Amino acid sequence: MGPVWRKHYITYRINNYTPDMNREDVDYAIRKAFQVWSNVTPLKFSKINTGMADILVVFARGAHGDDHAFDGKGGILAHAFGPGSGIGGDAHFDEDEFWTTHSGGTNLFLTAVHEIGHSLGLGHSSDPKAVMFPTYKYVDINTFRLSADDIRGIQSLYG
Ligand SMILES: NC(=O)[C@H](CCC(=O)O)NC(=O)[C@H](CCC(=O)O)NC(=O)CCc1ccc(-c2ccccc2)cc1
Ligand SMILES: [Ca+2]
Ligand SMILES: [Ca+2]
Ligand SMILES: [Ca+2]
Ligand SMILES: [Zn+2]
Ligand SMILES: [Zn+2]
Repeated sequence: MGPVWRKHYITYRINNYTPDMNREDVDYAIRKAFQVWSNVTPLKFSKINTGMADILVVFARGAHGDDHAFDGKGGILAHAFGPGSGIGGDAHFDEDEFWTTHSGGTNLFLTAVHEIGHSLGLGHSSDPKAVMFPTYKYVDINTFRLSADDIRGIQSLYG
């Protein structure tokens, strides 16, 4: 068992916004992504616009100040740090991708569900139905659901 948050109230802040999408659409994607995980754990997430958030959400390009440099369009879409102070928990999205609300480019909501998985302490899954599977492939946003493996994983960490 890797690191977990030692509390059930977790804040997040959106550090900056991709110009690919409407600001409102980014907020919505991120809030809905947290809700996916809140729905199956005791965890609650609140957005703050100021103060010290646990999970910072960042859009950045290439070498962006950590040891997980991005690679331009394609390849790595995002990465996130597991639970911990400071950079711990933070989720970084590669601005060289084209973020969308839909099936074109890279869907932000789906990517955020996967990354928040990491921010909460999950690693990758070999279950092809799992949101924690290593590779992205668009699935209908309206019928999207965590797989049994994702739920097992997160319930083993919290609750
Ligand atoms: N399929 C790919 O290879 C895409 C390219 C973009 C595309 O094909 O549209 N890149 C990626 O998949 C890279 C690969 C990194 C590697 O190991 O080197 N992975 C990442 O960047 C991890 C982020 C990630 C993984 C899975 C999902 C997802 C989406 C819907 C349902 C279930 C899971 C969302 C986000
Ligand atoms: Ca943090
Ligand atoms: Ca990339
Ligand atoms: Ca972009
Ligand atoms: Zn980073
Ligand atoms: Zn991942």
